[PDB]
Amino acid sequence: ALLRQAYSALFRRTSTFALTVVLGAVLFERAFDQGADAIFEHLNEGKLWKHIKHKYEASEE
Amino acid sequence: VEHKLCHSFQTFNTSYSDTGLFGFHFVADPLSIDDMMFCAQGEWMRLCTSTTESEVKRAKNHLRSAMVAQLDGTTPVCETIGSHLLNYGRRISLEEWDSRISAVDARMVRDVCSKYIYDKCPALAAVGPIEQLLDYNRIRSGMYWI
Amino acid sequence: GRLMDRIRKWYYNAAGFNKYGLMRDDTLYEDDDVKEALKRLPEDLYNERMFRIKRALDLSLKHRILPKEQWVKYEEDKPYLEPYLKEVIRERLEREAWNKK
Amino acid sequence: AEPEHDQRKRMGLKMLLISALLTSLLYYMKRHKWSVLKSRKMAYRPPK
Amino acid sequence: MAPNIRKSHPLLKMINNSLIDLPAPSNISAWWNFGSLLAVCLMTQILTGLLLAMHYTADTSLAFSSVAHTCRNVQYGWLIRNLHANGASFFFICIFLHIGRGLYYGSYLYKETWNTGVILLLTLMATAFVGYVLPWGQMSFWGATVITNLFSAIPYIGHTLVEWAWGGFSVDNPTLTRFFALHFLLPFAIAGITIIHLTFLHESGSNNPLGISSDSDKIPFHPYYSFKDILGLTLMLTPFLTLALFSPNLLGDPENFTPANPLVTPPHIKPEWYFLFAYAILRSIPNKLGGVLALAASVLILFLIPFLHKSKQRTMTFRPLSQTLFWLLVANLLILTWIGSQPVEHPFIIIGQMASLSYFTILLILFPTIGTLENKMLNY
Ligand code: HEM
Ligand code: HEM
Ligand SMILES: C/C=C(C)/C=C/C=C/[C@H](OC)[C@@H](C)[C@@H](OC)[C@@H](C)CCc1oc2c(O)c(OC)cc(OC)c2c(=O)c1C
Repeated sequence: ALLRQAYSALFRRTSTFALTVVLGAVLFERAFDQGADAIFEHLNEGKLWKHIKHKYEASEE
Repeated sequence: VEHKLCHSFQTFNTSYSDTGLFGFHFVADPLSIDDMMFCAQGEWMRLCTSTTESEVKRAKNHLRSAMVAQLDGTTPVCETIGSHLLNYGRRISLEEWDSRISAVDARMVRDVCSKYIYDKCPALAAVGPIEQLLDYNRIRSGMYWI
Repeated sequence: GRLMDRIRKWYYNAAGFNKYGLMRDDTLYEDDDVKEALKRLPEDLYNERMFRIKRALDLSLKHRILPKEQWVKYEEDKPYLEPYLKEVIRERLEREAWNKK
Repeated sequence: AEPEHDQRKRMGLKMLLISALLTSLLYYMKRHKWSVLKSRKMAYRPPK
Repeated sequence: MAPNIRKSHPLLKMINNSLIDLPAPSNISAWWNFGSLLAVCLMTQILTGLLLAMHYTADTSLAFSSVAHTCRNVQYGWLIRNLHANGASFFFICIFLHIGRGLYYGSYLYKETWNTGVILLLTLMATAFVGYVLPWGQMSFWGATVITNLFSAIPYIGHTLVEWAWGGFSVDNPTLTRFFALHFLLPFAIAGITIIHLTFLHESGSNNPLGISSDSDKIPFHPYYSFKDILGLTLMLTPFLTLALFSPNLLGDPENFTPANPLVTPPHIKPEWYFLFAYAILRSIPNKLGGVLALAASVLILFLIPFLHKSKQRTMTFRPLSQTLFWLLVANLLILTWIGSQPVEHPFIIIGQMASLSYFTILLILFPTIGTLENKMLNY
């Protein structure tokens, strides 16, 4: 059971609770930022310098 | 004593067939209830966190005595027996009880008290001019850290 | 013409404090006079008033009221303090004007 | 007139997402704690 | 001696008696977070403010282009700016509701707690005034030119009182500098007074919806109201950011994107929204002095409410009549505001003059009257 397994191992000891939040935020940051940027970028395909880029970035001369 | 906390306070582990009521009861002036409770719940916490070898060594010796003093005369003994068979199954001799006690040490007390006291939602009973002590939430929070 | 009566009886249901099970007097704002009045209340009529409030509060915090059945009915509202208060005021007014003499 | 524009909105997104989650999370906690007072029950039992 | 540090320590004892063991009514509603939120605004203006001041350049020739520079060149400066600016608005929002509450639940009976409030409000208004003049845009300028001029209405000391304000004989650099210095300082004065506001309050505990002794059921500020503040924190914090992340300039006049011109008062000049209502009142009294005076009392009247309380009961919770009046008054402002945003012509002008007549009367006459009437209907 995860809730038990979780409460018992992480949320119980006020000292481990922290490590959980820290280590957690850490993961949370990465995943979030990645998807976020993704959700955005996609909602704007072909309009960002990330898309236009190639037409001039090492293409002419 | 130092801060004239309570008129009295007492520990207790009322046991039952299938359950139990481990806790404490104190009686004090309307205006200290809080500080008191506070120190108390603290002790519990300290129990589940920093009980020392010297602390248990004594308790043990204290417990042994009551253990004996419960068997002081006829009625007392008979009671113990009447209740030993009825609840524990057979009769638990003092020689036995004693082993079980010389067994217990720090680590154990910690683990055990933690086992039953740490971060558990407790039962509260208040009677009289209790304005000063308040919010279960707060009392609850007094169940962890320590 | 019951006009006046028919009206008070209205505004009463209008204020609707009775939905909290509070008495008219229960709502009075506690000023220096009332304060004294309340101190004169017989112990029963007092602990009672209090509970009525501690109940009203409990409601107001839950965002609820009493089931219509337990609402206070206009004609049954007990002006438990009105008279006490009045006297208080009277006493004062006498002390007050007597110090102008 | 406002180069930032894009990032302004990209953030706006993230902001909304965290704010959706965070607001929600705290609502629970606000209630959780208040439950004590919401569920509460009392009665006047004068003595006889 | 004492057991738990939290109560003995000279400093914790304070954090304690005002954030943790503080006695709060069990029933205070949403309309009770506005105090704390107001705080948060203050904290957010001072923070963002120091930051903006780190890049501002109080000086006519550069004041504009410094802000511009601060938004374009300074890392996240734009975000700072935006936040500071809408913060202002959100500040006023929070404050107007904070006042609302006070009015409808007669918290104004805590006189001192209240009077200081007015003071705070007044200051905020002043503070926010100078703040705006800083960017030195068209509005910045002309607003500076009007608001200050208001004092030219006072006889004798008047024409002089302005002199100081501007530091010159017309709104020029000297003004801009001292105004910046002023704007920089003022916020702090508020912070201070707030400390007082809260003190006078703590003498009585907080009021509460029903308007009856709450001593029969109080609750430790923590965790109850503490958690409740954080929620209310994120809640407001949302539209604020939303507003400032997706439509920064929504609440803001764009005519202020045109550097001040001491020679051309924009044809369509209308005050920051949070001032509109007053703007209106003054605009309806066609007389320098009257206009000014109308405005004065338009806000100064707050100080009176405490004496214009007649109901035997404290809050309007049980006074349907008063209530209806109250809301009418809310809407009365909501109107006055509209008018402000509308040119000086017909119908607008007359509609205005009325609402203003409206305003004052609800406060000076109907309220105390519907109030008395009210107690006779309950029979007191
Ligand atoms: C920087 C200024 C201000 C801040 C940040 C502030 C803060 C507070 C705080 C924290 C509270 C307690 C929480 C609450 O009841 O909302 C409070 C209460 C109060 N404030 Fe303010 N306030 C401000 C402005 C004002 C103004 C302008 C008025 C109106 C003149 C005012 C009137 C009151 C009153 C009457 C109370 C009592 C509330 C009650 O009945 O519980 N405040 N204020
Ligand atoms: C009471 C809180 C404050 C209010 C009400 C407030 C309001 C304002 C306003 C309305 C502006 C004009 C912004 C715009 O162009 O839209 C402004 C500008 C400014 N404020 Fe504040 N301010 C406050 C506190 C502070 C603080 C704490 C400082 C520093 C002591 C500060 C520094 C500045 C600076 C440098 C500007 C110029 C840059 C800009 O225009 O954004 N402000 N302020
Ligand atoms: C250095 C400090 C000094 C001299 C003190 C300043 C004192 C003034 C008050 O502060 C409390 C003031 C902010 C407050 O008055 C009660 C406001 C409601 C006044 C609102 C106001 O705004 C205007 C405005 O913004 C404009 O610009 C776009 C233009 C304006 O007309 C052309 C006005 C205007 O006609 C009024 C009445």
